Amino acid sequence: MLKIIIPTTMLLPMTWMSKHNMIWINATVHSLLISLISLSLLNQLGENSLNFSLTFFSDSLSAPLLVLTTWLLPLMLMASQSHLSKETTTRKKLYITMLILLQLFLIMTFTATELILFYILFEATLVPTLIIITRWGNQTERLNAGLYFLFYTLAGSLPLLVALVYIQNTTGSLNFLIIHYWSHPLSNSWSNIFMWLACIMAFMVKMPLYGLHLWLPKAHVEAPIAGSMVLAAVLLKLGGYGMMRITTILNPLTNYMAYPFLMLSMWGMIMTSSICLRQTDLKSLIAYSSVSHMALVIVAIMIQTPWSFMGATALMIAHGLTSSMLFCLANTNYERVHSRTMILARGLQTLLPLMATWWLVASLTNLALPPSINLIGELFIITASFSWSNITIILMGMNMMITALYSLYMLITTQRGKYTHHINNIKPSFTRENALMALHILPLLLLTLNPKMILGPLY
Amino acid sequence: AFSAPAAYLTHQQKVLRLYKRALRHLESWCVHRDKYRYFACLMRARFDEHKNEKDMVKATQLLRQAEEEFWYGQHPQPYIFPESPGGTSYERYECYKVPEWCLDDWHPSEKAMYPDYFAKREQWKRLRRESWEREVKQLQEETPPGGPRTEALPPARKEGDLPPLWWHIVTRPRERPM
Amino acid sequence: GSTFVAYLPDYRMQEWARREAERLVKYREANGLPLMESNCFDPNKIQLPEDED
Amino acid sequence: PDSWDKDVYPEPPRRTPAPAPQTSLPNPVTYLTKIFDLLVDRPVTLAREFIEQQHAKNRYYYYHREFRRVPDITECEEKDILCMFEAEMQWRRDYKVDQEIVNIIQERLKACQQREGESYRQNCAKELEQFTQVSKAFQDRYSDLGAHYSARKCLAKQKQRMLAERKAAKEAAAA
Amino acid sequence: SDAPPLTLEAIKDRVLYVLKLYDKIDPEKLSVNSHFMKDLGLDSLDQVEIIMAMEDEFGFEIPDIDAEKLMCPQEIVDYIADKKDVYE
Amino acid sequence: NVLQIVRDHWVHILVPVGFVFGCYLDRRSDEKLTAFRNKSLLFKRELRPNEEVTWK
Amino acid sequence: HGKRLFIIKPSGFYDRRFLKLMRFYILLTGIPVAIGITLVNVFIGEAELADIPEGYVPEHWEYFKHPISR
Ligand SMILES: CCCCCCCCCCCCCCCCC[C@@H](O)O[C@H](CO[C@H](O)CCCCCCCCCCCCCCC)COP(=O)(O)OCC[N+](C)(C)C
Ligand SMILES: CCCCCCCCCCCCCCCCC[C@@H](O)O[C@H](CO[C@H](O)CCCCCCCCCCCCCCC)COP(=O)(O)OCC[N+](C)(C)C
Ligand SMILES: CCCCCCCC/C=C/CCCCCCCC(=O)OC[C@H](COP(=O)(O)OCCN)OC(=O)CCCCCCC/C=C/CCCCCCCC
Ligand SMILES: CCCCCCCCCCCC(=O)SCCNC(=O)CCNC(=O)[C@H](O)C(C)(C)COP(=O)(O)O
Repeated sequence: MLKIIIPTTMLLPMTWMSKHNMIWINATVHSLLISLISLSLLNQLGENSLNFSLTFFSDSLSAPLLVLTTWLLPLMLMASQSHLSKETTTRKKLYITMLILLQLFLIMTFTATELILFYILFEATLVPTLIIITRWGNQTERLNAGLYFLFYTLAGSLPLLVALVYIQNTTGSLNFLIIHYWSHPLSNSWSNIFMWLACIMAFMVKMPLYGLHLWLPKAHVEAPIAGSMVLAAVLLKLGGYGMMRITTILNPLTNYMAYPFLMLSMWGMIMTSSICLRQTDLKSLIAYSSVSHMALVIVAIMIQTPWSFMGATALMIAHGLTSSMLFCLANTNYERVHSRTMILARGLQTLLPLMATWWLVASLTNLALPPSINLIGELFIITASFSWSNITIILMGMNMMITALYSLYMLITTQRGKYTHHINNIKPSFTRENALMALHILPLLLLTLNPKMILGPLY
Repeated sequence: AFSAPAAYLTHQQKVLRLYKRALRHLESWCVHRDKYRYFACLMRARFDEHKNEKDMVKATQLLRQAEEEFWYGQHPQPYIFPESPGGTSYERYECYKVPEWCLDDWHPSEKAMYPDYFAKREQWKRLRRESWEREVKQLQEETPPGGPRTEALPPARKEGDLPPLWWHIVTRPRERPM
Repeated sequence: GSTFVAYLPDYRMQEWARREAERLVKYREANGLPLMESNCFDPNKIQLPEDED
Repeated sequence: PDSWDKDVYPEPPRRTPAPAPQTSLPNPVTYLTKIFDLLVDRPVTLAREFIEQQHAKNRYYYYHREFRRVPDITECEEKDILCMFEAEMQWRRDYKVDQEIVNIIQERLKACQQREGESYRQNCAKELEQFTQVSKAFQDRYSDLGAHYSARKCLAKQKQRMLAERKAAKEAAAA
Repeated sequence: SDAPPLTLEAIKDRVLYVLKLYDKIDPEKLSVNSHFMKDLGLDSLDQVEIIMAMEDEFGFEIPDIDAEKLMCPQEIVDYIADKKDVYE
Repeated sequence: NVLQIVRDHWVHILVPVGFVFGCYLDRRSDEKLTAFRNKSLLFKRELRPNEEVTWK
Repeated sequence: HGKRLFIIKPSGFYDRRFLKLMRFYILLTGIPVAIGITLVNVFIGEAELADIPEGYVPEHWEYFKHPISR
C-alpha cells in the first residue's frame, strides 16, 4: 500500500521546491500519475481481502473510494487554479499542501486495518478542511461555518472513541479481521443500546442524518470550490464507510435500533428534496440534493442486506462524481457573475452552448437516468427497501419525482429563457473548465459499462 | 410597448379599451365575416347611444356595468395573434437573440472574416462614447429637480446631439435574427 | 487505465465458479442425486444438544 | 458446438418441417436468403478460416484451478483463528458455486420457456419443478443471513432448522 | 417561411389600400399625412376600427397604449416599420 | 542544456522515486509475513526440484 | 437576392478548439491501443482450456484465457 502513500508524501517537497510558476503543472501531472498508480487496487478477489500488511488492507469497498479520492485531487487543483491567481506563491503552496495532506489522510483512513487508527485519521481529515474553509473563504460567515463543521463532528465522534476503547478492553482487539471472525451477538441491554448509539452517531452526523444536517449547507456554501468538491465527493462517504465497517459488531441490536434512523432518513429525503424546490442559491440546492442522496444511503446501510450494500456503494461513488461536477459548474458561473444566485444570470445556453451541454449532462446524471450508476444504486436500494417493506416504495416514489423536478428546475432557471440584459462580462468558457467537466463526466459513463467494479464486497 | 405609461387611465381610454376587447372577443365568437360584421355594427350602434352623456356618475355607471357583461361572455378561448403575449409563437425566437457586446469576445481569427462589419462597429463605438458623454450632461440639465416624474426621455436639441439613452434601443438584435 | 481495468484477470473467479458448477451438475444429474442439498453441512458431524424436556 | 457440454444444457432434437410449395410463384424468402448467403456468409466464413489458421500457428493452454477440501467450521475450535479462516474461505467458495448452480437452472428454465413457445406451460414442467427444488434448497441455506454473512451464522441457522425438524418428528411420532 | 421581404413602399401601399376600402373616407381626399381627427372628421371609435383593420391586415396586433396615440397613416407606417425592422 | 535544466527540472524525479521506494518497502514488509508459507491446508505443495520458496 | 444579413452569435472558436483537442488526445492514445488489441486477438489470443498434466503444477498466470489478462 506504500506504493501509493509514499508518492503522496513526496508530493509535498516537490510542491515546496517547485519554481514559482510551475506548481500547478507539477502538481496536476504527479497527481494524475498517482491516480493511475491507484488503479492497480481495483483488481479484487471474491475471497477475504487484499491484506498488504498488519497496518493496511484493501477491499472492493475501499478500492473504489481510494480511486475516487486519488482522482479528485487533479480536479481540485484545476478548479482552484483560477481564483488563486492574484495570490502569493507561499500561500498557493500552503493551499496545495493542505490538499495533499487531505488526500494522504483519506488514503490512510480508507485502508486502516485497526479501528483506532481509522478514528485517528478520520478525525485528522478535519483540520485541513477546517483551515481551507476558514482561510480561503470569501464571505464573513466562513468562521461560523467552520465552527459548526468542527463541533458537529466532534460532538458526534467523542463518544465513539470511548466506545472503541471500551470495545477493545472487553473483546481484546480492534482489528477488523479479528472483529469479523470473532463477532458475537449483543444482548438487548441499556448499556448495549448506548454502546450502539455511540458507535453509530459519529458516522450518522457526517452523512449527515436529516436531524443533524445543518452544518452542511453552511460548510458547502462558504467553502471554496476545492473545499466544496472534497466535502461533497469524499468526506460525506466516510460516514457510510464507517457504518458498513462497524455494523458487524452491532447485530442483532440493529433491527430494533434502526427504526428512529430509518424514519428520519425516509422523511428527510422528502423534506430536503422539497427544500431544493424553493431555493435562491445554487450551492445550497446542491448541498440539499447531497443530503437527500446520503439519506438514501443511510437507509440502505440500515436495512443491511446484500443488495442494500451494493446499492449504497454505487450510489456513493456516483453521487461523489455528480456533486463535484455540479459544484464545479456553479463555481464557473460564480467566477463570472460574483453573485452565486440563480435568478440573476439567466439564459446562459444562448451565450455558452457547450457549458449548457455540460449542465444538461450533470443534471441528467443527478436525476438518475438509466443506465447510469446513479440509477443502479437507486434501484438496488429501492428493491432492498421494498423487500424490507412494501410501503417504503411510496416514499421512494415521491423522492424520485421530486428529485427530477428540482434538477430540471436548476437546468431551466439558469440555462433557458432570456439572458439578463445588463450582464456583459460573460466571457467564453475556457479550455480548463471544459476539460474539468469532461474529466468529471467521462468516468461515470465509463463505469456504467463495468458496474461490478463499484458494487462492493458483497457482489 | 414603446411609449411610456401614464399615471392613470382616463374614462375615454377605458371605454376605448373595453370597445377593443369586446370587438375582438365578438370576432372570436363570430367566425364568419358577414356574421361578425353584422354583430359588430349592432354593437357599435349600441355603444354610440350613450356617447353624448354628460353625467360623470352616470358615465361611471356606464362601461363598468358593461365590463361585467363582457366578463360573462368573454369567450374563454379567444383568438390571439401568433406573436402576441398569448400566441403560439410569442417567444419562439428569443433563443436566437444574441447581444451585440458578445462580438467583443470573438477570436481574432473569427474577426478576420467580416472586416467591414467590425470597422463599422468601431465607428459606432466611437459615436457611442462621444454621444453618451454629451447625453449625461444633457439629461442632468433637462431633468426636473427632485427626480423625474414620468419615465419619458427628451429628444436631442442641439445639432450634433443624439437622443439620450439611445444605444440599447437602436442596437436591438432583430425580430427574427435567424 | 480503462483498458487495464477492462482486461483485469479473473481474481473474482467467475469462470472458475461457472466451470465448477457445470462439472458438479454434470455429475449430480448422472448419479440421480437431487441437485443442491438443503443442509450446508453434513448432519452426522453436528452434535445437537438433547432436550429431554 | 463442442465449446459447451450438451448434457449440462440439454436441447431437444429440434425437428423442422420441409418446404412444401403449393404454388408455382417464386417466393422472395429463398432468393433473399441466397443473396444474403452469397454477400455476407461467404466473406465472414473466409475471414474466420484465416483467423483460425492464424490461431493454430500459435497455440497455448490455460488450466482450470483445482482446490483441495479443508475442514469446515464444524471441525474448528471456538477461538482457533486459522481453521476458521480456512473454513470461511471454503464456505464462500461453495456459496459462489451454489449461486452459479441456481444461475444454470434459471438459464435452463428461460431457454425452455422461449423454445417451446406457446405450449411453455405444459412442455416446461420438468424445468419448473427442477428450479422449484433448487430454489427451495438454496433459500434454506442462505436467505436470512443478510449482510456480514458468515459460515458460523449459516451453521447456526442450519442447527435451528434441524432442531425444529427433530422436535416436529418427535412430536409426530409421539402424537 | 418563404416570406418576401416587405418594404416601406409595400407597407404604405397596403395602408392606403385599407384606408381607401374604408367607405367612411372618400379616397380622393385622403393622403399619407392626412390626420384622422381633423383632416377626415373621424371619430375615435373610427380610429380604433382603423387599428382593427391594420391588425387584421398585417397579422399582428398593436398594443393599446401605442394604438390610441396613432393619428396619421405616415406615423402608423413608421411604427409598423419599426416593429418589423424594415430597411427601405 | 544539461546541468542547467536539471536545477529547474529536478523536482519531477521525486514522485517516481517515492513510488519505487514504496514498492521496495512493500516487498520488505511482505518478507516478514512468511511464517505460513507453503503451510496452508489449501496449498500444501511439494517443492520443485529447483525451487526454495513458493512465493517471494 | 443579396440580402445576406449578419448573424450575431457567441464565439464558437474556443468550444471547437476544446473539442478538437480532446478528440485528438483521446484518439492519439486509443488508436494504437485498438490496433494492438486487434493484433493480439487475431494473432496470439484465444487460448483453449486443457487438463493439467500429472506431476506438473501451473504458474499463477496460466489459469486465464485472454492473453492480455495473462
Ligand atoms: C434531533 C435530530 C435527530 C438526532 C438522533 C435521534 C435518534 C436517537 C433516538 C434513540 C432511539 C430510542 C432510544 C431507546 C429505544 C429503546 C426502546 C424503547 O423505546 O421501547 C420501549 C422502552 O420503554 C420506554 O421507552 C423506556 C425509555 C423511556 C425514556 C427515554 C426518553 C424518551 C424520549 C426522549 C427523546 C430524546 C432523544 C435525544 C436526547 C438529547 C420498550 O420497553 P422495554 O421492554 O421496557 O425496554 C426494552 C429495552 N431493554 C430490553 C433494554 C430493557
Ligand atoms: C463523439 C461521438 C461518438 C464517436 C465515437 C463512436 C464509437 C462509440 C463506442 C463507445 C461506446 C459504445 C459502446 C461499445 C462498448 C464496447 C467496449 C466494451 O465492450 O468494453 C467494456 C470494457 O470497459 C471497461 O470494463 C470499463 C471502463 C473502466 C472504468 C475505469 C475508470 C477509468 C479510471 C479514471 C479515474 C476513475 C475516476 C472514478 C473513480 C471510481 C466492457 O468489457 P467486458 O464486457 O466487461 O469484457 C471485455 C472482454 N474481456 C472478457 C476479455 C475482459
Ligand atoms: C443525538 C445522539 C443520540 C443521543 C441519545 C441519548 C442522549 C442522552 C444521553 C446523554 C449522555 C449520557 C451519558 C451517560 C450514559 C451512560 C451509558 C453507559 O454508561 O453505558 C456504558 C456501557 C456499559 O457500561 P458498563 O458499566 O461498563 O457495563 C457494565 C455493566 N453492564 O459501555 C459502553 O458501551 C461505553 C460506550 C460509551 C457510551 C456513549 C455515551 C454517550 C451517549 C451515546 C452517544 C449518543 C449521543 C451522540 C451525540 C450526537 C451528536 C452528533
Ligand atoms: C362578446 C363580449 C361582450 C362584451 C360586452 C360589452 C358591453 C357594451 C355596452 C357598453 C355601453 C357603453 O357605451 S359605456 C358608457 C361610458 N360613458 C361614455 O361613453 C360617456 C362619454 N363617452 C366617451 O367619452 C367615448 O370616449 C366616446 C365619446 C364614445 C368616443 O370618444 P373619442 O371621441 O375620444 O374617440
